[PDB]
Order: sequence, then structure tokens, then C-alpha cells
Amino acid sequence: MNYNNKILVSESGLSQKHLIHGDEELFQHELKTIFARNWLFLTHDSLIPAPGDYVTAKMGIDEVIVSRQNDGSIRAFLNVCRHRGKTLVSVEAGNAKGFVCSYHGWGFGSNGELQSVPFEKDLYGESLNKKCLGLKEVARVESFHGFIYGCFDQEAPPLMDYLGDAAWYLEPMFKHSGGLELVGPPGKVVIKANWKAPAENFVGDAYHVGWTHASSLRSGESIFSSLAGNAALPPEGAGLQMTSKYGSGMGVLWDGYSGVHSADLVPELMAFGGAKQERLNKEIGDVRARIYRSHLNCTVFPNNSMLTCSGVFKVWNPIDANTTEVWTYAIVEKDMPEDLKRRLADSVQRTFGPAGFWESDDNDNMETASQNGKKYQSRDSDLLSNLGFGEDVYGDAVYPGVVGKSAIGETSYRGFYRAYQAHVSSSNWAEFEHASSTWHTELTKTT
Amino acid sequence: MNYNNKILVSESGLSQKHLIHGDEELFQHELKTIFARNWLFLTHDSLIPAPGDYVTAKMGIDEVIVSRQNDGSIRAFLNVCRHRGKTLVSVEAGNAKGFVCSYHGWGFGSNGELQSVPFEKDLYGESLNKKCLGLKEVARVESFHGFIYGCFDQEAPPLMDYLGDAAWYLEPMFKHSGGLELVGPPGKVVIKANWKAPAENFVGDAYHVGWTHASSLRSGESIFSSLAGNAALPPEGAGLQMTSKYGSGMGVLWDGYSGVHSADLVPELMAFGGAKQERLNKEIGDVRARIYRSHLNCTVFPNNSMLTCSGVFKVWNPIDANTTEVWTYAIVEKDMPEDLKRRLADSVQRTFGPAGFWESDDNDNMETASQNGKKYQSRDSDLLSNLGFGEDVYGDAVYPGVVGKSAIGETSYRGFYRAYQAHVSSSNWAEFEHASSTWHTELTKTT
Amino acid sequence: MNYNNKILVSESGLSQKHLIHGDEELFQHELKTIFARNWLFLTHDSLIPAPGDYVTAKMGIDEVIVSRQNDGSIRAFLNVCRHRGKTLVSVEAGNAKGFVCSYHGWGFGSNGELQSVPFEKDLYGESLNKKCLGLKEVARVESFHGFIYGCFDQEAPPLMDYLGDAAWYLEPMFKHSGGLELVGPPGKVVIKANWKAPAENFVGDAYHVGWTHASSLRSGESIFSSLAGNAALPPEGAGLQMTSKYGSGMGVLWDGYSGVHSADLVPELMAFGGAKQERLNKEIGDVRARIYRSHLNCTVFPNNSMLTCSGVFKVWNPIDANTTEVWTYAIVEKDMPEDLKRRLADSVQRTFGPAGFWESDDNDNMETASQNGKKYQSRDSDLLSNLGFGEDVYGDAVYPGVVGKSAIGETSYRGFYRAYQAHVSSSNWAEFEHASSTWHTELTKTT
Amino acid sequence: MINIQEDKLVSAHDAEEILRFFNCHDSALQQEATTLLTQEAHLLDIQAYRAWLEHCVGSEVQYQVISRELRAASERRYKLNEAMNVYNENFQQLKVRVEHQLDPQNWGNSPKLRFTRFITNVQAAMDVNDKELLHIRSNVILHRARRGNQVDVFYAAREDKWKRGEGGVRKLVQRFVDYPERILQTHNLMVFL
Amino acid sequence: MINIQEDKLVSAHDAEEILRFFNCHDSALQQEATTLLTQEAHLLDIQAYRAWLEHCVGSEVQYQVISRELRAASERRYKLNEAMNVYNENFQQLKVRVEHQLDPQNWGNSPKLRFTRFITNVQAAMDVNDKELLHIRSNVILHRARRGNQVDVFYAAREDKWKRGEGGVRKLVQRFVDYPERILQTHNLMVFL
Amino acid sequence: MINIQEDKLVSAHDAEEILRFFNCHDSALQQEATTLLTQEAHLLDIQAYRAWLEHCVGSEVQYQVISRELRAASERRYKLNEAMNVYNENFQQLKVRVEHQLDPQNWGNSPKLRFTRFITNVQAAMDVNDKELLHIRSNVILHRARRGNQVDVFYAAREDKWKRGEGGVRKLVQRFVDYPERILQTHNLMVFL
Ligand code: FES
Ligand code: FES
Ligand code: FES
Ligand SMILES: [Fe+3]
Ligand SMILES: [Fe+3]
Ligand SMILES: [Fe+3]
Repeated sequence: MNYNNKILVSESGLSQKHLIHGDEELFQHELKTIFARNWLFLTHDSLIPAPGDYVTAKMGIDEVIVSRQNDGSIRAFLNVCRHRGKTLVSVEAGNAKGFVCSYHGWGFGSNGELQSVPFEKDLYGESLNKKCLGLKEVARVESFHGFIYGCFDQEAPPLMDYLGDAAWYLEPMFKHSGGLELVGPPGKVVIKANWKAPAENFVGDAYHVGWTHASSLRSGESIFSSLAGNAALPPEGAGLQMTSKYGSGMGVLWDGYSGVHSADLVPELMAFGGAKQERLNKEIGDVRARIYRSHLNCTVFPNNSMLTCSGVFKVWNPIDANTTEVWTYAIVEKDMPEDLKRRLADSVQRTFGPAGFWESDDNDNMETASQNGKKYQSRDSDLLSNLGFGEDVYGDAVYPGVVGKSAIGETSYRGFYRAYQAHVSSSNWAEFEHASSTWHTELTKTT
Repeated sequence: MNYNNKILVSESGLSQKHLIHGDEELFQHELKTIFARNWLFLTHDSLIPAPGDYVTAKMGIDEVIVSRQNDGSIRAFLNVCRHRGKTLVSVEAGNAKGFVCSYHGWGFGSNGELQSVPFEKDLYGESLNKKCLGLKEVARVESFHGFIYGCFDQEAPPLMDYLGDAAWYLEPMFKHSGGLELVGPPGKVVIKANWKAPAENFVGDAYHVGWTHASSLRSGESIFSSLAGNAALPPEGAGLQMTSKYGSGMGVLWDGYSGVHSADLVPELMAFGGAKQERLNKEIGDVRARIYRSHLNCTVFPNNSMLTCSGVFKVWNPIDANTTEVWTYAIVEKDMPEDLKRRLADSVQRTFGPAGFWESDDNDNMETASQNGKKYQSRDSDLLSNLGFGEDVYGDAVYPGVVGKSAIGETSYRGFYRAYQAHVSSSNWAEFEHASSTWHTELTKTT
Repeated sequence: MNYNNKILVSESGLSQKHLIHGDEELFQHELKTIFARNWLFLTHDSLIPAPGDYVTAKMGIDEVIVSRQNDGSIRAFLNVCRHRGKTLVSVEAGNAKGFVCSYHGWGFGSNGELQSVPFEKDLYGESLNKKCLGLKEVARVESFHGFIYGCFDQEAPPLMDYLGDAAWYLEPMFKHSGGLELVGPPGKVVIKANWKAPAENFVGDAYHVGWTHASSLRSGESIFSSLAGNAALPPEGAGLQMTSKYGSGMGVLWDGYSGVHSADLVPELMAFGGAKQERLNKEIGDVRARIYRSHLNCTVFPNNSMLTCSGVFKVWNPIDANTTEVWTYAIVEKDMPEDLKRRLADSVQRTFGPAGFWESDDNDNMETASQNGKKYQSRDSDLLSNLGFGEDVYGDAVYPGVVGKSAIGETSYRGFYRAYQAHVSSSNWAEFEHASSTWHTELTKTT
Repeated sequence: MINIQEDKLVSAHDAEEILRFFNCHDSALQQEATTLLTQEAHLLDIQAYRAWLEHCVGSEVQYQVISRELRAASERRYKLNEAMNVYNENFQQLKVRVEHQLDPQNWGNSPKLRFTRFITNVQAAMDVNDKELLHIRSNVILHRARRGNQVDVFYAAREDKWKRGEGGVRKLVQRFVDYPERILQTHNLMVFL
Repeated sequence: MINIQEDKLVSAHDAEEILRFFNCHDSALQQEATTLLTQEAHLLDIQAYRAWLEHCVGSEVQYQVISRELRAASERRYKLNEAMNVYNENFQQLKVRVEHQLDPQNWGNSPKLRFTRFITNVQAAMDVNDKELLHIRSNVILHRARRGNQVDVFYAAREDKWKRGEGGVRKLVQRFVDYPERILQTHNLMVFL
Repeated sequence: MINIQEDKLVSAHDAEEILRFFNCHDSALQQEATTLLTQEAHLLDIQAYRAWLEHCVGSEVQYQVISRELRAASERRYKLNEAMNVYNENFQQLKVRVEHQLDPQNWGNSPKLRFTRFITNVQAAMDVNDKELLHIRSNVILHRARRGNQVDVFYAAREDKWKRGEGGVRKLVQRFVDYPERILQTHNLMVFL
């Protein structure tokens, strides 16, 4: 398939070819143009706070070691021995000053340098250019308020620029709250769906909530329980949707600080977020302070999602076009009391974890939609994301980004897929920028 | 591979490249040129007799909903939501006036029309062109005496024309008997074989019966038990073989009305078919009346097979080159007494169902033959179907089609593969017709 | 990928692209250029000593029947019926004068000839050219001291020429000891590694022994136990490495006649090999007699490996780029006492068999190294095999081949991959020879 | 115990079956049942099909394995045959299958197959009316290996009726299995569950 | 019995657990345990979730299933949360899950799912201190089939605490499962182990 | 019970084995066997290999697991070694394997492996001659999970001989397993069945 010419995503992101969720050649092409090019979630400071602390993480289908350096920085490396390519580290986390390959014993530092080679003098003599044999290093590793992302592409924008308009929305909770920590370890489950299915669902799908999650809403007694089975409609201006140039986007449901959490956590959370909101009004303004305690369903392009307040943090790790490995962490505010933190974490896993009853509601949706993308008569069909098109604005006086001033819409899908098409048809970052010079105009075209 | 030039099937259908049973690229190419182009079995009237009744069925690798309309017609649609492509219906059969998507709640009618969209006025306003968002509909749906076939290709011949010469053989049992019903639900089993392996075996393979099924024949005491382990040969003119322009074909074993059924059903059946035959002699003639109570092993091109009298009805649903999902129904005559009908159905499943001891005999044959098609040294080898070549006739005064006046031969393989080559090397129906202008001459070439 | 131009293996075999262990297209290309072209291990005389005795074996992904003819020769044939391609033989070994196909009953002789076809006269008349319907025969079948190899390529060198310089090393144990027998049946296990991973490991990897097998060495108390966890280094000139023009190669560890065998067999073996060595000094010379009782880790290109003395004999049967079916036999000297033979066989399986604790040490190494070859960021990375480069000699007065006069080095990897590149970029044997005219000069380039 | 109007996922049939085991726990009966099922699994495992028939199967047996069509949980209009019979054998029909297994020309039996059964969750209760009718419930995992790399594993719950036959030997007079997997991924269901 | 300094792969917790079963084998207790677990598996299998809750689950229950992060066998510095809770439910939380299962809009429950449990290796021992606290250990294989060709099999060891509740019925007051598979290959773990 | 001339698929060996269990059912023996196997599986599951050896394994043990070559059911001329030994260990050989498991440099043991065994179909019978020789038959499903997404499941029937050792403790003196799967699809068979 010719990705320079192939219209996988229609103008304004209005539709996508269903094959994008099933096509293996395209999946391979995404490895290069999506995953090797963009910012990918690795871990959080709270997971590797001390020198020598490390976790493994996936970047696309690659595995990397993410290690806290002695100088307090974080470097990431391919989890692959430089000799004959055996996987270096077999655990998910620990603390160490280096990694030794179990095949022939090569010793690498936490800084990736080849530090020792057994019988070096006797076998290699002085031939071995160790300096040139360090673990393949991830070019870019940056932090967003403790959230660590990596990018194999040195030409990429700094992470903050990459987050674009989405950053403004996350800052109240990520920055102004005093900071978040990630409670590990994450749950890990494989689903038979394309990574984009849950990615698009978290980026801008509030429409499915009432119907998909009818049973869970009803059962949990959560603060959104009124939408069960589409019984009620979110009030006028119950929230909005936004998206950005590099693909990230999110839905905003005003005030839903306790989020998906069942009645048992609603009072405390609503009390906690309200108290904090009150202090924040003075520091960052009423609007932003409200955003802080408002439920954000967001995808950080391409495969990292989250539900602030609910505190769900996801990585949709790609395996193949119909296979995805879902990592589920809990995000908690650092200043919450320990016991609440503990209970929020359990509740996050309870609702969206491996046995999350909410996440379970979504399985069939994500899986069949992805699998149908391989079906002959559906390959060339069009997935629609035209809801709210011609009503999104850009450059609003209050809410930045391409913004749908409605809780339910497909604004965020449009922005996500616009950025996806641009990358897939682009050979590098400059081409992407060239392909994205009129991004917001494309997204608001009939407005 | 270049399917315009590649000789996958030799002249006169004498041989096929073994790769056709293992080649995944070719499998993909079949999806287009075989399955998206030809008539495929869906269901039977008896399975969806009342308005709103529906079943799901496969067409190639696609899934479709087959629904009885209010006006008594049947329409079929892709089982895929028009919004974001989730599989619409998750059950195999039921009754309903429509289908609601569990992802975002879109409501489709049994007529495929987009009937409701949650919060339509509030979200879409008047933007949504529902008229244009109906389920992708299967272009052609036709009936052969209650047997419902579908075809995605609008340019296809009417089903009767498609059945060609084969129709004459089926009519006594399908039409003149007063009609058949399909007893559901079907058994469903996955085998590790290419769809063409069982397809070719049912279309014209009487040769394997004595040997492959030696143990079953012997054990069941069925009316063909004399052939066990090739002990005896079917008498002179114990039957024949025929094939047709569009690929369908069948073997005819004279008088074997009780077929594969064990001794416990032989007397009753032989009594039933004999009594009916006697009435039919007067209506349709002795020959045709005898055909009615004669055992037909037939494949309706490309992937639907049956054994009349034995009453086995098969769909070889393609999954990949070495995977096939076998659907097994029982066909019974409408006027048979209920208890016999019930027992015939059990007996059909007993012999050819998921635990059919006969069908089990065939497993290894179909599976290894298919799997060997992927083996490097076999890919370019030639499967032979030259038995009886140069003795088939066309345009006979009594038996229509290309006909081998012998119970055992490979006449039907030749016709099946001739039609298969023509389609695979053709871009559309006109090209197929052009490629098939001398079909019967090709099949009788040395006669 | 263009295999004529693609540098998969760098000059002098110094490095290989990691993709070679994960690339499916390349795997397919190997089927043609490696497996269909070269000599492949089938069986041993001791496994099929009497007329009619046969085993099945894999050649690449193909299956073949290897049968002892009446005249005492051995012929091999594709295990595939010439009619419709069903797998002919379903067992792994037996004795018979022919094979009958269970599909339609065709009877083939142990000589591969089509001998009978059921109802031949009645169905085929005289049409069937049986002479032309014999099982597809493996062109070349040759013996190396009872070890039977086959080659589908008639243009291949005789097996002895193919073994090249490696033959000199094996002869003391394969020829001068009075002969070996293979104790069957073999263990069979599937590992998730590329065939080349264990192939390269056995061809020249003594470096991993101390570290990879630290636990086993320590636990078994075997004669190499001093190397556990790289505690000690093999003495000066504890052995060497060699490789040859057609890819075969091996490591030599002086005197290690009891090899990997735990303390319980050390005394007897060391006594046995010493006594034999003493007789051989007079017949073949001290050096060669010592080689006999020296531990050879050898790969006979491309996928057959062994550890003489330890008596491990392996076939790395290719399934796909990350799947390999490991056959493990025991080699024993014919004149060893029966009880020792029995116990050596158990010990071989105990250490390197399906539950071989040593072989288990290697699993993760072989599997992850292979699987990492598919990982996007590793595909174009370089596996290093530069150890000892610029110190190998060719044409030595005593030890023939390209030889590294050091127990631990990557000499044998270089020769293995040099031959692999040559074949992969070659369309036939002549091209390989042309590509290999300066093979040893390439291997010693900086020496 | 169970109110199917409250326990909305429970079938009337299932609620019926669980009631017979909850009331009277006859410890010695459970042990008899265990022995009976263990010996039967043992005979089946070693492929002593004739012994199985002779010692485990009653002449009036109904050996039934069904496959239920997938239908809406809330389906109440569509009333065509809900299931087909993978097995629905009387003693003579089992015997046909047994002979088919022992026939020297059953090519699929060479090389010899390997069966391993794991019977668990045995429950036993005498019928309320027929004092000679023993109800036995048990679950089976059936592992079948053949031809080097073929492995099929079956899973099922067995609702049996066993009754003292000739010579006082309790034999199977009814086995009913509603097979859990709608589409078999085991090549076939040619095993005696 | 176990010296963890010698038996280097053994966790302190595991060594603790095995000690309670090795000392006193109360044959009748093992049989009670067996019955309790068999009936509980039976109710779960037929999806009688309310009956399960009513008859098998104590009001003070802790129903916990954890997933332990993979760490070096020789790791002794890294001390962050070792496991997450796939389940950590009190009675009311189970009840939320039960209602979610019975809800007519749980679309994933249509068509109806098929569960089959195999409980084995039952061990039972009264607690040393609380004479009313029964320790039960058992292993489960849980087979779930749905939508024609979806098959998920779960495997686990269950460390339970059961205690006589109201009406003298022994009910589950604690279930602890350290799930063996770090990355689930079963779509989800939405089953009651 | 079994006539191998009639029951044509039955091996002489199998017919022999089933005969010892059919005659005398010692209910208390079956229960002892059950306990013995449950405790042994428990120790193996938690990786207490030294405890296993110390408490479950006799000094004269033969621990054997074979893999039979696939041959024609009707093969009677070819008479070369029918099977190879995946295991054929004496006590000291088991001990070598145990030490290999506990060695801090067994890299494959980090992170720690997870084992779960399910023992079923236990049968027990004293030998006819040696009144101190207990014959125990049982089936095992062995589940091994490691490194996030590796899952291997083994299935087998165990023919054991257990005998009272020092301190009156019944220990395993012979385990024989004819492994059902000719080609292993589990990476290796490095587990104690
Ligand atoms: S592969 Fe890592 S040291 Fe050789
Ligand atoms: S996918 Fe069906 S309503 Fe959205
Ligand atoms: S396939 Fe072998 S005889 Fe026909
Ligand atoms: Fe959702
Ligand atoms: Fe057949
Ligand atoms: Fe090794």
C-alpha cells in the first residue's frame, strides 16, 4: 500500500478506513511512522525515585530499560545485549548499578555503557571498542510533571510542545495540585484489539459511556450513574472536547472529581477535590481550578490514555494489528492521605484493571471493531467520526485547542486521526509539520 | 503472484498446484475473486420462517445478518455497525425488529436502516444523513427451493443459472419431494484444512469412500458397507459424476436413499424414499424419480456441500488457507414424520457432525493435504484429478452437464477447478464468462 | 528485500543483521537457498539397519520418508501422496515394504514407486502412467560413517567435500573409533527460537558455557565444572576453533571426553576414551588420537549440531523465523559396553534432552535473541561475532581449516555466517562457489 | 436455595440440579461415585472401550452431548430447535462407535492416541423417587494427544444417572453434557466425555 | 518441615501456609472443605451469583486476587508496592460485581457465558487460635467459553478462610490468590476464582 | 476385567495396571494416597524442592518420564528402542536437579517461576507380594507461568510406587510417566511431574 497517497483518514478527520484497525502491513508502517517517531509513556518518577531504580517498559513493540542515573536524570535503553542480542533484563522493576547478560556475561552500566566483558584481556585483548558498544539508547527522554516519556526520534518536538493545547488542560491536575504519583505495579492484560481502538475511545468517546457502561454505572452508583442506558443526557454544557496539533486530546466532564469510583469513595473525593479547588481558585483562576477537579478522558498521542480524577492511567502497548497489551496504573495526588491513595488505587483497578468491571464492558467493542477491520467487505468501509463537525472552534478566549463546546462529540477523534494520517503519510518530522500547517483550519472547516 | 498468468489449474482441470491449499496470498485473492463474487449459502427458510427471524452467517470471512422482512422477503447485511465498526449482533439466531449497537447505541432495523441514534437531535442536530448510514447490504439474495444464498456481486448470474446443469439433479429432492427443511442449529467445528479440501471431496470424491471410511462403513452397517476397505467395487453403472459451468458438481450413487445412515434407519428410509419415488415416476419420470432417491454428493460452488438422502448439509467457512470452520446441518424432507425427521437429524450429526465418526475419518486427509500445500517442496507439485479424463461427455440425452458415466472418477474435480481457475484469473464476472466460453469442450477434450 | 545486494552478513562474517533471526520473508528465502540447497541430517544406519526399515525426518519444513532398500541402499522421498497430496506416513519409524495412502488407497513401494492403485483397471484402465507417479525423491542421499544426510539439490558437492575441513576433526570419533551409533528415538521439543540461534551456539560458542551454564556445571560436577560462573578460564591452549568453506565448524576442548556428563559417568568414560586413544595413537597419530577423546562442539551446516564425547546429537528443525523443533539423539561408540551405552544415552537426554537441565539454561538466550530480531529498533542492529578476528589462520601444518588457536572465540560464527551470506545471495551452487572463491582469505583478513 | 427470578442468569434446569445435591450429602455415596468415575476414566484413558461398555455402561443408556445455539439472553420469540446432538447414543450406537475405534482400518488410530482424563467436582445423590437411581455430577478435562503435535483439550460438566445393573454393578444409564464451547477448536469431538 | 534458608526458592509466606496442613490431618474436615468448595463452584458455574453470595460468602469477607510485579530473585533494595489488586473486595464490592453480572444491560453477558470449574488439591485445617476459623487451600482451573470461539482458562491456588456464619453455615471470610500469570492472556480476569 | 485380544487398543501394561485397582478398594488407602500426593504437589508448587526430596522421595527412587516413538498400531517387525527417557533419575540425580534449581546463578529462575498442580483420579492399592509397597495412580495437570507471558501446561498420568521410609513416612520409590505428547510444545519438560 502507498502511504504517501492512500487516504486512510478523510479530510478533517471525518472518517477512517476500517482497515486501519486490522491491516498488518499498516501496523508495521505504524511502528516506523507512529511509534518510532512520537512520544511514548515509560514510567513515573515515583516508580524509579532512587539512583539505580529501573523498570522495563514497551515503546511500540520494543522493550527498554528505564533507569535512574546517579545525577538524578533518567536514561532509557533497548533491553537488548549488544553482543548477540539476548534480552538483557528479565524482570519488570528493581534497583541495580548495571545489567549483566546471562548469555555471555557482558556487563552494562545503568548508564548503558559496556562496563565489563568476561575474560576481556585474554580473549579480546585490546580489540574491543567498548565505548562503541553501549546499549542502544532512546534519544529523547523528557518529563511532564514526573510523567516520563521517551522518543526514539531526535527530531521530535520537546514533550511540552508535543502536548500542545492539551497541556493547558492537564496542568491543573498534573502541576497545580502539588503533583501526582503513579501507584504501581500496573495490571497487565492482552486484548484482541488494535491499539487505536482504546486510544480513540479514551481520547474522545463520552458517547459510549451511557450505553456501553450502562450496567457498571447502575451497579457502581458512581457520580455518572444517571447516564446508565442513556436514560439521561448530560446537562447543557456539562463539558467539552478538545484536540491538538500533535494528536493529543481529551473530553472534559465538569466537576466529576470522583469519576468512575463507586459510591464508597464519592464523598471523600468530592470533599478532597473541592477543598483543593478552593485553594487553586486563588492561584490559577476559577476555570482552571475547576478543570483540576473535572474529569478528563485524555489520550496523549499515540497510545497513552488516562482518566484524571478517576485516576486511571493506561498504556495501549501494540503487539500486532489485533493484539494489544494493556497496562493499567493508578494516578493519585501526592498530598492525598495514604489510606485514600491506597483505596483509590484499588478502586482504579476494581473498575478499569484486569478485572475492572467497567473496562470489561469495553472489550467486545474494541475487539470486534478491530477484528472487523480485517474482514474483506469492511476493509474499505468508513468509520465515522463526524459528530459535532462544523461546530468546533479554534483559538477560544478561554479553552485552547480545537474545541467542541459539548460534552459528547467526536472532536477529539478528528484531531487524533488528523495527526495519525499526517504521520503515516510522512517520512519524518518536517514532513509532518508541513502536512500539519493548516491543522486547526482543517478541523474547523465548516465553522 | 500474477493470477492473470499463473497456471494454478492445468488445461481441462487435470491438475492443480498443491500451493492452492496453503498459499495465504492466494487465500486473500480468493476472498475477492471467489467469495465476494459467487453465491454463498446463508440459511434456509425453515430457519427464519417468521418476520423478524434472523440468523448470522458467514460469507467468506465476513459475517452477515440474514433477516426475514415484514413483506416475507429476506435481506442480508454486514454484521458491522456503520458508526465505528463494532460487530452488531452477538448471537447466532433470534427474532427482532432491529439491532442496537452496544458501543454507542445506534439502532438499525431488520431492514438494515439506521433507525435511531441516541441523543440524535441534541448531538447531530439535523446533520446525520441516516438514509445513507444503513448496514452494508448483501447485493443479491436468492432462494433455491427454500435454500437461501447470498452474493456480494451484483453482476452475478441469478442463482438458478449459477447452479447450471447441477440444478437438474437436485430438483427431484429439492423440489419434487414436496420440499426440504434444514434442521438447526448446525454443529460447528474448526478443522485445520483449506476450504477446498472438503469442497473437492464432497464435489466428486467417491473414490476415497471405500478406503478412507473403511472403519465407519464396516461399523455402521450402512447401505454402502460392501465397499469397506475397498473389498468390493460399485457395480457397473452404480452411478455417475457431473459438473457444470460455474463449478458445481456432484456424484450420483443410484438408489442409496438411506446413505451413510447405520442399519437402524435403513428400512424406514428405504421404505420412505421408495414410496415417494413411486408417486414421482408419474410426475417427473422414472429417471428423475430415481435420482430423487439416489445419493448425491454435491458441492455448490464454491464452499457449500451436501449428501442428499444421507441428508448432510455443509458449509466450509474459510478462515485462512489452513483453517476452515465447518457448519453441519441436517436436511430432511418436510413430509417425513416428525420422529423420523428427529432421528435423521441425530443420525446426520452422529455420522458427519462434530463427533461424526465418518467425518472424523476425513480429518487427517483434509488437514495434511492442505498443510502439505505450504511445504516448500510441494508448493509447485501437481495434485492429480485426471481420473476418467477423456471419457466424460457433454450434452447427453438423459444426464445434463459434463458427465462421467461412472460412479468413481474425478469429473467433478475437473469442473470445480476449471471454474476456480477462471475466477481466480478473472477480475469480474464478464471476464469469467469470457474465460468459460468453451468450458464443456475443455472438460471433454480427449472424448 | 533484495538478497543479491542486502548485506545481511558483514565482510569476514564480523557481524549479522539482527533481523536474520526474526524475518519471515528471509526465513522463506532460506527454505530455498539454505535448506533446499544444502545437506541435511536424516538418520543413522543404526536407526534403519534392515531392509524395509524407515523413519520420517524433516528436511527444512518438508517431511520425508527415509527407507532402507532391499539392496542395502537408502532412498528418501517426500512424505506426500502423488495423487491429492495427503501425508503418506503418520508414524516416526517402522518396517514395511511400502506405504499406502489412507485417502484413496494408492500404494507406494519403499522405493517410492507407485505400485498399486485401487480399482486401477476398472477406473484408470491403462491411462495411469504409474512410472511417472513415484514419490518425489530426495536427489542426494549420502553417508558419513553411518550418518545419513540428504540434499534436494543435485548440484551440491558430495557430502565429504561439503564437510570440508571439518571432516578431519570428526573422523577420529566418527571413523577411527570403530564407528558410532545413534540411540533413538530422539527427544522432540519446540522452542521459540530461530534455527540459527542454537546452530551458531553449537558451532562456536564456548564463551557462553561458563556463564550460561554456571548452575548446571556447578550442579553436575562435570569435567568442565571449574568454569561455572566464569570462575576460572580454560588454560592456555585448552582448545581451538575451526570453520570451513561450506559453513561447518566446531570448537575443540582438549581431552574433555566425559564432557557434560555428571560425575557419575566421568571415571568410566575417561577410562574408555583413554584406552581407545592409546590404541589410536599407533593408527592415526597422537594429535588425531587426542582429537578423538576431545570435546567437539560442532555444527554441520546448516542445522545439525553435536557434542562429541558428551554424545549429544541435535537437529534444529525450522518451523518459522521464531520457531524451531529440536530433535535430540544420543551418539554412542559401537564398541562401548551396552550398559554404558544405555547410561550415556540417558545422560545425554538428562543434560540436553527435553528436560535437559543444561539445554534449559540456553532457552531464554536462544528465544529472546531470536525474538528480539523482530523488534523494530533491533532489526537493523548488528550481532557481533568479532572475537578473535585477525588471529585465525588458514592452512595450518597441523589443524586444517580457518582455525582459531584458542578455546574461546567467534571463529566458527564467522565461517558459519560467511557461508550463510554466500548462499542467501546466491541462486544456485555455482554462484555460491563464485561467492566463496576467497572464503578463507576473507576469514583471516587482518592476520 | 435458588430463586431464578432473582438469580437471573440461572436456568430452571440448573436450579433443579443443584437442589438434589444440597439437601442430602451422603458421604459414602460421593465416595462410591468417585470410584465409579475414576475407574470409568481409567478404562477410557487406556482405550479399553469394550471393557468400558461392559462394566460402565447400562443397556438402557442415553449418552448425550448437546451444542446449544447462541441466542439472546432476552430472547423469547424465536423457538426453533435450541440445540443439536453431538452425541445422542443408545447402547448399540455406542457399540458402533466402539467398534469403529477398534477397527484395524481406522487409519486415524495409528499411531495410537493418548488420552488423559481429570475428573473433579464429584457430587452424588440418590433420586427421590427411584431409590435405585443414582445422580452423579462431575466435571471433566479431557486431554487427547496424537501425531506428534496435535493437542486437544475438552472441558465439560457431566450430569449422569447411574443404576445397579446385572451383577449389582452400578452402570451409567444417562449422561448429559451441554458442551460449553459453541464452535469446537479441537478438530472434532470424537472422544467419550 | 521447611527451612527457607535451605529451600532458597520458598517464600516465608508459603512455608507458613504449608505448616498448618502438615501437622493435623482432620479427615472429616477435608471432606467438609471439599463439599463446601464443590457446592460453591457449582453455584458459580451455573451463574447463581446471588445464591453464591447468600450461601458461600461471609459479610466480613475479603476477596483478594493480586498480581505480583516481576522482580529479581536476588532483589533487596527496590521496595515499592510489590503487587496490585485485581480484586480486593468486601462483601458490598462483591455485591456490586454481582449486580453488574445480573444487569439486563450487561451486553457482554449475551449470549450467555459458560463456566466450568475444576477444584482440586483441597486441604483443610482449623486455625490454631481461632477455633472457628477454618483454613482451606485448593487449586482451581476455570474455563470460560463465550461467543462461539472465545476460550479462556484460568489457573490458581486459593488460600481461604471460612467461618460459620448465621445459621451455622460455613462461609468464606477470606480468599487470597496470588495470580500465577503476570500478563493475562485471557482478555480480562472478570471471573470469580 | 480386560481381554487385550478383544480390547485391541489396550496395552498389556495398561491392562495389568488397571487390574490392581479394580479388585480391592481400600477406602482409607485412597485417602492416604490423596494426602500424600496433595502434600507432595504443595511442596513442589511452592518450590520447596529440598523438602520435597526429604519428605516425599525415597532413597531408592526411580523417577522416570519416557517419550514413546510413534509407530504403526500394527507394527511388529521394527524392534529398536521404543522410548527415550526424558527423566530416569535416581535419588542423587534428582538431587543434582534440585541443586540446579536452587543455584543462585540459575538465571532462568529470575524472576521466580509460578507452579500450580492439579492432582486428580487418585487410585491406591497395596502390592500383592510386597505388603509394604503401595501402588498409587494419579493424573496431573501442571501449570507453569514465567516471565510475564509464558504459559506451559503439562498433562500426565503417574504410576507410582510408594513405600514407608525412615520414620514410617511413605515416600516415592518409583514414578513412571509415559508422556502423552510426543513433540513437546512447552519449551522444555523441566518440571517435576
Ligand atoms: S548475547 Fe549478551 S553477552 Fe553475548
Ligand atoms: S460503533 Fe456502533 S454505535 Fe458506535
Ligand atoms: S491422496 Fe493419496 S490416494 Fe488420493
Ligand atoms: Fe468505556
Ligand atoms: Fe469422506
Ligand atoms: Fe549452552
